[PDB]
Amino acid sequence: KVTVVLYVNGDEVALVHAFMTTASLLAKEGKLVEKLILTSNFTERTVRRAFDLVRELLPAKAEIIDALREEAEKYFAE
Repeated sequence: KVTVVLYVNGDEVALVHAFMTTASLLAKEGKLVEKLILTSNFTERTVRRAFDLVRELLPAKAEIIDALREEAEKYFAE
């Protein structure tokens, strides 16, 4: 169980690409994240909507994407 700090430049595209590469990287190592810290220029809403597209475009990792999305919502809940 790991706590991940993620920085993503750019816009919603870079955040969507970074979530896929993260979820696929976590799936290979079998490592699970207990807390996600997201540092970037996007609102809480754009982060949630990004996560939705990650689940749609990468359904084989949808279980990891949903777990990371809850932690991002809980992180942005401060």
